[PDB]
Amino acid sequence: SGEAPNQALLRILKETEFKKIKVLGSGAFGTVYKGLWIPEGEKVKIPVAIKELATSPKANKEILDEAYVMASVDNPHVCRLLGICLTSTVQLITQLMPFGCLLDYVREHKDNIGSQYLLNWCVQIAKGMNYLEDRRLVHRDLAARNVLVKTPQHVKITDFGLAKLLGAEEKEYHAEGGKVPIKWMALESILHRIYTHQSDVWSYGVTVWELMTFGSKPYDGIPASEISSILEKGERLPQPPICTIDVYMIMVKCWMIDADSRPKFRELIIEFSKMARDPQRYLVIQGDERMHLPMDEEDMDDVVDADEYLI
Ligand SMILES: *CCC(=O)N1CC[C@H](n2cc(-c3ncnc4cc(OC)c(OC)cc34)c(-c3cccc(OC)c3)n2)C1
Repeated sequence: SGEAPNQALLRILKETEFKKIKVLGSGAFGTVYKGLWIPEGEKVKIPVAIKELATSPKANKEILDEAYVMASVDNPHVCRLLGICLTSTVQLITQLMPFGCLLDYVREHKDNIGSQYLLNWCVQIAKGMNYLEDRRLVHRDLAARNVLVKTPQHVKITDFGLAKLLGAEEKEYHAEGGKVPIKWMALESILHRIYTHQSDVWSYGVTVWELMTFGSKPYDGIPASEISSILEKGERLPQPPICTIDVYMIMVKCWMIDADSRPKFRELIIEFSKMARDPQRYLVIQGDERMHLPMDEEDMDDVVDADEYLI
């Protein structure tokens, strides 16, 4: 057959099964809460995040599309849907990520993030994105705000509100309209509404730059209108102060014009894993050693553990 059957299970949760405890956020999406989910008949309590909206027919369709994608993913670096609650306003239930988004975590802990953390997050994001490539899914919205922090040692990719799955032979995705985040998009996406896994790599590059700059806004002050122009000339984001040319060289490769010349997510896992084995050699951070967030063979330079070598 053309493609494999998606036998994932969509779990439906009774409103009684979970207790809403506090409001976490409220924005463009709607309203996210912190809660606890006690599966009936079990002696278990699960810290969860709940998303509800305001009832529009197109709004529910978008929520259910995100639910379809989140329910089909199973990876340590991807957020998974626990279930949906079908009350008058539909509720999505995910695992609580206590530390919130990575963009607000780097901004808040700017003077306590060591090179070992930055490089470990780059590896973890590349692992989640590579798993999404294996599952023929193109995210289309990879950014530091769409990466959650379970613990400072473990992050996961979220926000499947724009993600499109690809058919076994379909290699590109031809979008038509909608509010798209311009400062993270590949040049093909801006000019021709084309999205591949290689356009995700471009957004991975911008995400890494956001982390290396501790939350700086890309192309700050410059409007979306002339951002396409700047990229066409040959201008890219500047080299973050803490970055050695090795780290910045990888970012610049993510931003090539030829999508096929950009690195693959499996290559990004290898490169950043090598760097995480000697972090102070690739990121120069003011007081790198005194920071805390809550060899038998000859040349150990290109040594990579098999768990990071994926084909
Ligand atoms: C900085 C990022 C941000 O504000 N976002 C809001 C919309 C996006 N998002 C985040 C979550 C979410 N998921 C899990 N745990 C969270 C914990 C938080 O604080 C402790 C938190 O604070 C805002 C957000 C968390 C969700 C989300 C929640 C439930 C379901 C669902 O999708 C089906 C997504 N969305 C990033």
